[PDB]
Amino acid sequence: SVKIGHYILGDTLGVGTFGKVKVGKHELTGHAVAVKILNRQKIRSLDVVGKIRREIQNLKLFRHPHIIKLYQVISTPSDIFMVMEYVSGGELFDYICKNGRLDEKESRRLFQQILSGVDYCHRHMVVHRDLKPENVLLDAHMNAKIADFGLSNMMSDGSPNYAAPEVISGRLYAGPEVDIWSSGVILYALLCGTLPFDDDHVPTLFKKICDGIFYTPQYLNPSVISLLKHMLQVDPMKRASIKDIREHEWFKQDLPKYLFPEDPSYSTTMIDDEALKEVCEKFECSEEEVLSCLYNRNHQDPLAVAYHLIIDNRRIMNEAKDFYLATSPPDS
Amino acid sequence: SVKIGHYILGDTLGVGTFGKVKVGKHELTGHAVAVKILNRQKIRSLDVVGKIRREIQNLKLFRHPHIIKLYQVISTPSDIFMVMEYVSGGELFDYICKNGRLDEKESRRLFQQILSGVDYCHRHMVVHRDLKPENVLLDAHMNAKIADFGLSNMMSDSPNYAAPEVISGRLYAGPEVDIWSSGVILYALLCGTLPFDDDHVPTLFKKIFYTPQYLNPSVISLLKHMLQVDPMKRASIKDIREHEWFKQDLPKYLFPEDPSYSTTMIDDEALKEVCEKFECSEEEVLSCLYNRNHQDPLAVAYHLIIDNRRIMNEAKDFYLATSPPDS
Amino acid sequence: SVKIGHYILGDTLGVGTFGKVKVGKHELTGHAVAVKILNRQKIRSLDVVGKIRREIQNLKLFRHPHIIKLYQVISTPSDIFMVMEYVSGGELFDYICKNGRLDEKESRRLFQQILSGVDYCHRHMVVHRDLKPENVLLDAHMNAKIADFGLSNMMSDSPNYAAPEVISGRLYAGPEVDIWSSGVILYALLCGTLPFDDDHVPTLFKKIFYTPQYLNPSVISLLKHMLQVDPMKRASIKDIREHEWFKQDLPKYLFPEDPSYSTTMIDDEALKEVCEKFECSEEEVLSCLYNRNHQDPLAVAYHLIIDNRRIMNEAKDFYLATSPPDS
Amino acid sequence: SVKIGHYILGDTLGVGTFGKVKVGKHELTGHAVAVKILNRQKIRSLDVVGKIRREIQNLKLFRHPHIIKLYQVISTPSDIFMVMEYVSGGELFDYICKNGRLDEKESRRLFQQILSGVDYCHRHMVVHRDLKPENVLLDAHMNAKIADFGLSNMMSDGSPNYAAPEVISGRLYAGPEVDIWSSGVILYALLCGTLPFDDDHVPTLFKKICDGIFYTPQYLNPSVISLLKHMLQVDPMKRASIKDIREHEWFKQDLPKYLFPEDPSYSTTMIDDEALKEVCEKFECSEEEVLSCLYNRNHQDPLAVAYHLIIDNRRIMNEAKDFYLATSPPDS
Repeated sequence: SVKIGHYILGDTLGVGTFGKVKVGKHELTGHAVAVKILNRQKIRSLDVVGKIRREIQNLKLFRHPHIIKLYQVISTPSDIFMVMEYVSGGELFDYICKNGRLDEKESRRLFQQILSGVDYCHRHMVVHRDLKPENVLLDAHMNAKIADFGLSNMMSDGSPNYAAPEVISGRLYAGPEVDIWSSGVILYALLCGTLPFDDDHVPTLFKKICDGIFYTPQYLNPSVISLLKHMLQVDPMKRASIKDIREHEWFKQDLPKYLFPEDPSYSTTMIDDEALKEVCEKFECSEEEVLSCLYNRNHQDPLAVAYHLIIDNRRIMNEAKDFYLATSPPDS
Repeated sequence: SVKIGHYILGDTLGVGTFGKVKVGKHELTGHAVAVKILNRQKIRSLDVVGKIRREIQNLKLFRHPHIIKLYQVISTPSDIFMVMEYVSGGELFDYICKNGRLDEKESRRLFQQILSGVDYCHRHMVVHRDLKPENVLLDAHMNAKIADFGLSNMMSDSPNYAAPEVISGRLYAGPEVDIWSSGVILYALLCGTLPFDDDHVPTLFKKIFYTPQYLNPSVISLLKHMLQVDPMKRASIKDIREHEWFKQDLPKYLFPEDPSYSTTMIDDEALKEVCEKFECSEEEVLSCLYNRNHQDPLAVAYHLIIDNRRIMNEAKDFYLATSPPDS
Repeated sequence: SVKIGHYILGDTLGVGTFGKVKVGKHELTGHAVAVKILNRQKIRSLDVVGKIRREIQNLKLFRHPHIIKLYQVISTPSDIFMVMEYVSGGELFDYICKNGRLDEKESRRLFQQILSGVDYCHRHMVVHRDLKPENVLLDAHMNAKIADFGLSNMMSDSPNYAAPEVISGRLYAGPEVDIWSSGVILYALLCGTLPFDDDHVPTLFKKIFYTPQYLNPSVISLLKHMLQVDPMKRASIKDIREHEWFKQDLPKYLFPEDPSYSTTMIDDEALKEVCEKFECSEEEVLSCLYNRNHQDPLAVAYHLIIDNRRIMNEAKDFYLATSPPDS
Repeated sequence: SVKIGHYILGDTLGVGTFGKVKVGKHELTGHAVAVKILNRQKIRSLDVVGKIRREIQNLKLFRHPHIIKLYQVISTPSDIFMVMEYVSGGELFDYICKNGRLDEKESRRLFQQILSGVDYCHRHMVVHRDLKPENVLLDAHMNAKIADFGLSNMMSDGSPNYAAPEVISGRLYAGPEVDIWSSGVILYALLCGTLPFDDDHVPTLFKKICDGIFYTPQYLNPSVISLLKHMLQVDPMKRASIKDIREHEWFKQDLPKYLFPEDPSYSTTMIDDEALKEVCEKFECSEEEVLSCLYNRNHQDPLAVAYHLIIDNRRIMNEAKDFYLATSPPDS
């Protein structure tokens, strides 16, 4: 046999530059997996700025239903083994080329799954990596699966289509913004079976992408079209954020609870009326302006810093003045 | 006329190598703050391996109630201002040496606060930093506050304990030593002296420990678990959290709630199945799952079994809002 | 009256998402510069995973002659100013499309400059970034300058080539693709067209390459080595450095001198001894030593033999001013 | 046998929390080594903030004569092996307790070796780590060896003495500064056989450390005493730097060439007289002020930035105007 750890290796599923991907099965539980074998020698001869060494030590063991799981990593003197979730689905966009567009309900279900993984990635990844639809798969059960968990898509080998406006240009971007735009063309591809901007050659293609105007099939209700317009904003400052999509009526319909974490937000019952009023007075602003910061966790805003100074230095203690610790702290 | 952002700077409260620390007050709200002024010139001339630069950019704005708050940082061409919570109380270990030991009621309260900040630090500090009891202050309101959130005990310008592993200079993770460190603090509150150090440096090493007349057997078991010489046997944060003496009058806001405990864990099938195929006990498998030990072949097997279930949503996917661990 | 540090800002030269780029001139010396203004507010509202923040703090002040220089960075409460070298020439690939291909003499010169900057980037850039030929400009003095030193092609607001490994979306180190990328640039200088792309996207993948009438067999061998489809067979920076066509009229200042080559390497004893105990050739062992491949069991064995020598200072310890590689 | 990779394990030299250190020998070349075996299970149960995982991935393979070499790291599913240089010397400060002080020549030789390693560490280490004299060993040939290369000293198990002023206090420091101070008490220990500040109990001990005044035995020539005073400056801004020590006459005597790298510095022949004069005129300064920046690589100084702007924008090109690329770039 070919055996590493608790896993017995099998047929070769594909070959990369740095090694092959063999099918495997846990010797005890019998579950099937996909094991990527990276050869230390091949890596050493290639990775001279330490990029790959780096990408590998940035991996985490991802448990999310819609991202390919990295169950664990096993090391040997000459090799490194990555035991992953086995997914035989092929690309999602390949399914769309074959089957055509899907119905609203299957589009929404899948879209909610994909967006669930993207959000999870934003939270837990050492370094950001752009969402690529080629890396979106669908397993035997018709479930979305993100192929790239921080090392390249090992699953698939062998485009003429999408790029975000900031990306087509030489412009600097954060990447959740472009993930939204990317997630926009995916959602569109699901409902329509086409890309929102597919023009024939390169000059006219990336031209309309900057225009932002896209065709709207008749069977698209104005609710999903409003969402699609917001996600596809050419101006990243005007573009929808994950929270925007999360609060959109079209998206929220039949949304499974387990998908997104229950993030504690700011509640009206926390509000300190005296402090709110003091700030609005000492500044020029209105309550909406200050409340907006508290609800959106805009804590570095001079209004929020002031409000917090008043809360923390109250002599009498309140039940709702303590939302501080449950939260993570932000960075500068 | 010394004003930065919304803050007017005052008397110099303390002077460091890279800049001084001035007291300030907010220009609109009257609140007092403590502003650390870091000089780009002094720093540039001194940290040549980039330690200080790194440490500064690893800072986050800590808003925990028992850790000194960093409200905001303001940048100028020649300086970097750190607007922090102003706490004018002295070191806690200083208060215990002058006025005597405290009572069970006040010791527990203070200890719970301190451990709350320590846990918070373990969670969100980028690089670990040993908890030093000298960095624990006590304000006018008698609330514990940890001074070092990742630069320095910024506030202020004496036998020394260190964990066994630290004294012998061996390799350690540091939450382990933080537990040990918090052990001598807890002891100090109840006693007013340190559990081992009566001495100068040589004999302090090898130095159980003395147990004053009224110490209920409940708190002695806790202190005993925290002060274990063997780190593999030493108490963990979760152990203290579940200890009876600790659970008494424990403020709600102190710790976050994500322990995965019964119904959300219970897989009767995988529980025993792993315990069968691997020859081990339930306790061992349970232990890996509660911790970030998912890389343990027991946890990996368990998860393989869980993720391949037919229909179970409650246990299988509902737990996946927390974070992944690393290899 | 827009002045930052010693610099007076001018007409807006370009506007980005996070701030604009204004031209400036030094207040004392008349020199012109290009100042990127980054807005803390825009950034804070957009990079929520900290990518931009990270990228900014990974910046170093690059003074290489063929890479856009970052002279200094100035910080204000609301903004971050980047004082850079002002280069008003257009993209190099733009110059080649309008006015025709260049001659061997000028192509070699430009190519040597470009590779010099690329090598510099490989050495001192914290995170690797693929060399994009669109980011290569050409100044009024006809000297190549790479625009992206680690933030963005900051200067300016068209078929696209990508290395085989990049197009298929597979894992890569990136100096490999930089060689490939520099290959199509070198080809562009001599030809005035791209080596494969005649097309739109599908056929560009699988797409040796055409060889115009007078191309001496010396430059065709180089281009052939750089444009290898298999990265394991592809030319490395050191290969190009040692190539005959490249070595011609090569400016002194371009590359640093630390190749360890003959007398400083020669260990006749370890050379063969490793080659004996391991069954392999001299070429293989030599290859690991020249590179940072010291982790190869051949190099480890060789070093074990070297460090345990009796008296040899010249080869043994004299080589240890460079840097260690990592595991 | 007990064999990992090309190495055959042997007698246990000591036991750590996370594993033992066994003697080993290369199966082919026969050279003896010390192999630290770190157990993945022990690490996982302890390292929960990821400190140790981190320290290990920060390791580099150090080739320096006076720092313990990490020849390579070998990985297995349950273990990690670190193959290091075998050094049987015991602590340097232990040798001093036994033998007493050394002569100037053996002190200088050893001091030059130690300082050579410290400088190397400053250059190549991901994260700074304070120099501890307990971690300074001397091999069978009387050669200084730094035990901690970025993971704890594995070599030795089982103090009442030194700490730098910034360290005794709660003060923030860079650490090459305190390394100098640390290296100061080591040099002193070598010549004297005692520590410069050894007072009896803790109150009086750290008190004199802040005073900086120390006893000076008669057999100490004023040249080494000047060096010792500079290294032991209580004010870190006044304290000697590696370059200061490097240029000191006492240190430079009989200094082996291989010890320190030949760093290119700034030479008089590079000087641009017109540019130097322009700067001094447009500013208030003198040539010394500007030259000092160029010689000390103080390039972020407004004088240096100005000087460089003039050099880089000269129309005619010079041979000596190009010192730029041979250098590494600095950080902000």
